[PDB]
Amino acid sequence: GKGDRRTRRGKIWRGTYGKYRPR
Amino acid sequence: SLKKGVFVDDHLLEKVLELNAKGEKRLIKTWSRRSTIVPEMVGHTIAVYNGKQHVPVYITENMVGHKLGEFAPTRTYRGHG
Amino acid sequence: ARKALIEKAKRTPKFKVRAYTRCVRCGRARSVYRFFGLCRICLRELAHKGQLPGVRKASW
Amino acid sequence: ARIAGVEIPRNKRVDVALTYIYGIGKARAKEALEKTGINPATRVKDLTEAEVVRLREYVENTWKLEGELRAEVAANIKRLMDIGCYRGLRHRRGLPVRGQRTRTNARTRKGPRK
Amino acid sequence: TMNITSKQMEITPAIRQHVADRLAKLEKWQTHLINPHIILSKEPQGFVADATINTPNGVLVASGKHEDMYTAINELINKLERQLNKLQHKGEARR
Amino acid sequence: ARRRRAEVRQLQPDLVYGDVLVTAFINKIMRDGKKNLAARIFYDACKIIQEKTGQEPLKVFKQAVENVKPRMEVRSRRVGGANYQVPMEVSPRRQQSLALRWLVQAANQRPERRAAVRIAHELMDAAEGKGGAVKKKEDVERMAEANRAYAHYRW
Amino acid sequence: EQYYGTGRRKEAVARVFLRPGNGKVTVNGQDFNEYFQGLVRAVAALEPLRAVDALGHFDAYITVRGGGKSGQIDAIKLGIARALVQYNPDYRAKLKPLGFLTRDARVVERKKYGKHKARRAPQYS
Amino acid sequence: RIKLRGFDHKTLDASAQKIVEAARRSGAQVSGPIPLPTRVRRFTVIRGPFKHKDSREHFELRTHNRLVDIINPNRKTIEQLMTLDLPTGVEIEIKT
RNA sequence: CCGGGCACUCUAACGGGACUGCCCGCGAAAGCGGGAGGAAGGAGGGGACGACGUCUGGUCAGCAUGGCCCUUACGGCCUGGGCGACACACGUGCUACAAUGCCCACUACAAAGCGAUGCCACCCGGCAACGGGGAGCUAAUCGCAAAAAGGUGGGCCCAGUUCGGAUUGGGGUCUGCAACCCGACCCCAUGAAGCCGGAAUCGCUAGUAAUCGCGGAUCAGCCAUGCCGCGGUGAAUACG
Ligand SMILES: [Mg+2]
Ligand SMILES: [Mg+2]
Ligand SMILES: [Mg+2]
Ligand SMILES: [Mg+2]
Ligand SMILES: [Mg+2]
Ligand SMILES: [Mg+2]
Ligand SMILES: [Mg+2]
Ligand SMILES: [Mg+2]
Ligand SMILES: [Mg+2]
Ligand SMILES: [Mg+2]
Ligand SMILES: [Mg+2]
Ligand SMILES: [Mg+2]
Ligand SMILES: [Mg+2]
Ligand SMILES: [Mg+2]
Ligand SMILES: [Mg+2]
Ligand SMILES: [Mg+2]
Ligand SMILES: [Mg+2]
Ligand SMILES: [Mg+2]
Ligand SMILES: [Mg+2]
Ligand SMILES: [Mg+2]
Ligand SMILES: [Mg+2]
Ligand SMILES: [Mg+2]
Ligand SMILES: [Mg+2]
Ligand SMILES: [Mg+2]
Ligand SMILES: [Mg+2]
Ligand SMILES: [Mg+2]
Ligand SMILES: [Mg+2]
Ligand SMILES: [Mg+2]
Ligand SMILES: [Mg+2]
Ligand SMILES: [Zn+2]
Repeated sequence: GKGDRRTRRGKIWRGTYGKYRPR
Repeated sequence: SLKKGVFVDDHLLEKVLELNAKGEKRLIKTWSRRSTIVPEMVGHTIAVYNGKQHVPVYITENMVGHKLGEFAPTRTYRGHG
Repeated sequence: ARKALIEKAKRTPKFKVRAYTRCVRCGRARSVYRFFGLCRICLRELAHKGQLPGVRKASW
Repeated sequence: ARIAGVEIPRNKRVDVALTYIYGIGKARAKEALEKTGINPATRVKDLTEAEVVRLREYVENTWKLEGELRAEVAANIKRLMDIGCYRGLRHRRGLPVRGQRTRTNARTRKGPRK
Repeated sequence: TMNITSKQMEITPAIRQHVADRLAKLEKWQTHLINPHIILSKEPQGFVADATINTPNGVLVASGKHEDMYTAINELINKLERQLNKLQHKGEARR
Repeated sequence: ARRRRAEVRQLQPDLVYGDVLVTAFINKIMRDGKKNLAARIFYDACKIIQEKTGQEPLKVFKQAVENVKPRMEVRSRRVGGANYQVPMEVSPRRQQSLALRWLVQAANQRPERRAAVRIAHELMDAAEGKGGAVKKKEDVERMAEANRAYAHYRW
Repeated sequence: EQYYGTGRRKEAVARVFLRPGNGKVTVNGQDFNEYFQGLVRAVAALEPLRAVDALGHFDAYITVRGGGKSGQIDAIKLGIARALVQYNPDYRAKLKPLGFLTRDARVVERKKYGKHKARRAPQYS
Repeated sequence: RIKLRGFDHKTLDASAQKIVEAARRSGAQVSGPIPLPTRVRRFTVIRGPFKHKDSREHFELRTHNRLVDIINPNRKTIEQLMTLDLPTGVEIEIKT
C-alpha cells in the first residue's frame, strides 16, 4: 500500500496531498 | 513539465527566423540541447552538440514539442559482449 | 582546479542557481554549514578549540 | 461477450467489474455509475439489461478503449520509435525510459536474467 | 558468483580468468564456495592478493604477498587450501 | 546467560479474567505491538467459546493449555561422532511457553477466515484432545520415549 | 471537598481529582467510557480505586495531556492512587505493596549514531 | 517587559537578577524572572576527515530566553536601569 | 474567552535524595543472599568519556607539510557532455506477497524541532498538484500541524484479488536562465514480479526487538527508501 500513490497511506508515506489524501 | 512560457534560447531562435526570411539555408551549428523544436524550424538541418560532436538532425513536423538534444544522443552504446 | 575554485564562489555569476556554499577556512564545498560558514571538519576543530561562541559537546 | 470492449465480468460488484476493462479504472468506473445512476454496489448478476444496455452505451461511446487505446497507444511508441527520439530509441532497445538506473535492477523492462 | 577487484591497477580479462582458474583448486574439496572475493593490489615491495570466502563449515581469509603477481596469487591459494582442509577435517578428533 | 540466572518476568493479570495465563496468551497472539488487536481476538474467541459449546471460556482455555504442555522432550547432544536426540523433561516454565506457542501457531494454520474463530476452534478441540497443537505435543513426546535409552547422557 | 495526586508514565501527565460521589469519571471533558473506547488496558488505571475497597466513593475530574492513550492511563493510575493515599494515608498499606504508587521510570531510549533504532545495528559481512 | 537572551545561562540568570531586583528598589512591582523554553541548535558531525560515517560527536548551541516584567515603571527606574552591570554578552529587551 | 488566581500542568535555573547507610543470614575481611522503608536500591536506565599500544590501518582530495613532477600548461575561464552508461556479479535498504489484512468515511492521544526577499492562518479557482488573494509571528504568546498505528461502522470474501504498485501511454503543476540526456509532485489509463524465499546469513535481553508516524541538517528544486534525532503502541525468551 505504502508504495501506492493512489491511496491515503500511499500519500502519507510519500508526504503529499491530492484527491486520495486531501487537505 | 515547463508550464507557461515556451523555451527556446533566443540565440538559435534568432538564427531560424532570419534564415527563413531570406532564402532559407541549412547548417546551423548550436550547443543548446535545451531548445524546443519550434514549428518555424520545421525542416532544416541543425548541428546539435552531444559533447564530442555536432550531430545533424533533419527537422520534420513529426517532432515539435521535443528538445533538440533528444535527437543527438549522448552515449555510444552498441552492446555488451 | 582548486584555489581558483574558492575564488569562483566569491563573486556571484550569471545566474543565482549557481550559488553554492563553500567554506571560509578550507575551500570545502561538501558539508558546509550555513549558520557557521563552516565545513563539518573546520566546525569541529573550532568548537573543540573553544572559539565557537556558546558551542558545547552535546551529551543527552 | 458482455459489454464495453467485450470483456465479461459477472458475479462481483459493478464499480469493480468495470475495472476489468482496459481503459476503465476505479476512477473512470465510479464516473459512469453516476452518469447512468446505476448503483455501484449492485452486482452485475442483477443488472436489468435495461441498466446494462445503458451502462454499455455510455462507456462504449464516451472513451477509448479495449483494443483501441492499445492500438492508439502503441501507435505513439511506433511514432516515438520512429521520430528521433531517444526515449524513442529506448523502446527500440527494450530498455527503461523514465531515467532509472540501468546498472542494477531494471528487470521489469529487461525480463529475468542471464 | 566469483568477483575480483583490481585495486589501483589496470587488470585484464585474461588474468581475471587465470585467478578464476587458480581458485578452482579449492573445488577439490567438494564443498560450497560462497561469493568468493579476491583483491589484487600493487605495493612497493610487490603485489598483494587477498581473498575472503565463506563455506558451509566456516569462512576462509588470507593474504598472499610477493614480487611476481602470479607467485603472490599462488601463495594466496596455498594459504587458502590449508584453511579449507582444516575446516573440513577439524572435528574428526571424535575418538 | 553466562553470568547469573536470567529473571522470569511476572506479568500484569488481565482486565477480564484477572489471570496471568490469558495475557501471556494475548501476548503470543500479538503482532507488531498492537495489543488492543491481540485482546479482541482472544475475547471474541471467548464469545465463540460460549456461543458454540456453552461453557466457561476460561475453563476451556485453561484446559486446552494443560492438554498441550509437553511432559518430556528431546534436546540433542553431540557425543563422539553422532548427534543423539536426548530425552529430558520440560520445566513448567517451558511447558507454558510451548503450550501457548503451538496453540497459536496451529491456530493460525486453521482454514477459518477470521483469526478469532481460528483461536476459538483450536482451543475447543485441544480441550477435547484434537488438533495441530495437541499433535505437536504427542509428537514431541513419542520422539522422547523412543529415545528412552539416551536418558543416561542427560544433564 | 477534594483529593489530589499527580500521575505520569512516559511523557504523559495526569491530574486527578478524587471529589466524592457516584463514581462517574471525567477525562478531558467526557466520561472514561467515551475517551477510552475500545482499548482494554482502559479497565483500567481505575484499578487503584478497587484497590482500597471503595469503588463508588468518589467521582473523578481528570485532565490528561502528553503521550498517548495507554501512557495516559498509567498516569491516571498513580493519579487515583496518589490522590486516594492522600485522602487517608493509612492507605499506603495495601496500595504500595500492590505496586500502585511508584511511577515506572521506563521510557524511550535515545537513538544512537551508527545504530538504527537505538539498539538494532545494521547488517554486515 | 524586558526579554533576556544569550548562551551561558549562568551569565544570563546573574543579569536577570541584576535587572529585575534592581528595579525592585527604584520601582515596583517587579514580576520575577520567567524562564522561557530554551532553543536548542544541534549539530551532528562525522568525527573524522574521511569515511567512517558511524563515528560522530554531537554539538549543541543553547540559547535560552527569560522574560521579566516591572509592574509600575517608576521613571528613574528608566535611569538606574539606563545603565547596569552587563556582563560580556547577553541580549537585553525592553518594551511596554 | 474576560475578570481573577500560581494551586495545578509546565517551563528552566539552583538544591535534596542512594550510602550496602538499616534488619536478618554468611564471612577472616572485602562482599554475596534475603527484608524494610523509598519515586528510585545494589553501577536506578541512557549518554559523554575509550589506557601503553596494534593493524607499515585510513586520509597528500577537507587543511596543513617535506620531497618529486608540470609552467600559452598537469595552470585559468566557458558552452556542452559525462559522474545516472548496462550482458552481468555482490553489499546496504524500501515496498510487498495479504483477512492479526486492504479500502472508504467520521473521531481521538505525542515529542522534539524549524521558520523575514521564511513559516503561511483563513477565503477563493482547481478532481488535484498547484495558483490567486490575504492575517498573524523577530515567535511557550502566530505557523509548519495532519501525527500514524489506534477508536467507530461500512465495503471487500481468498481471488494473483478492492492483495502488490513495477512498467508504460497521455494530460498538468512547481523550482530553476534551463528539467533532451537527468528533478520532484499531481491526475487519467496501464496494473509487472511477487503465494513468504537454496546453500548461506544479520539484529535485538525491555520500554528492547517488532510495528507507527513526526522533525532536522544539507537544501532553488531533488532523485531521502539515506543519515541524525523524536515520541506513539509494545512483546518473546535466557536450562545452560
Ligand atoms: Mg492497491
Ligand atoms: Mg505496513
Ligand atoms: Mg545548488
Ligand atoms: Mg478514461
Ligand atoms: Mg528516475
Ligand atoms: Mg521509538
Ligand atoms: Mg543519543
Ligand atoms: Mg550506515
Ligand atoms: Mg561496515
Ligand atoms: Mg511555585
Ligand atoms: Mg570514565
Ligand atoms: Mg599502507
Ligand atoms: Mg594536501
Ligand atoms: Mg564546466
Ligand atoms: Mg556518484
Ligand atoms: Mg542478487
Ligand atoms: Mg533503500
Ligand atoms: Mg505569538
Ligand atoms: Mg495481474
Ligand atoms: Mg489489484
Ligand atoms: Mg509512475
Ligand atoms: Mg509521459
Ligand atoms: Mg506470475
Ligand atoms: Mg492467496
Ligand atoms: Mg522469511
Ligand atoms: Mg511479513
Ligand atoms: Mg546488553
Ligand atoms: Mg529539503
Ligand atoms: Mg524524513
Ligand atoms: Zn571549511
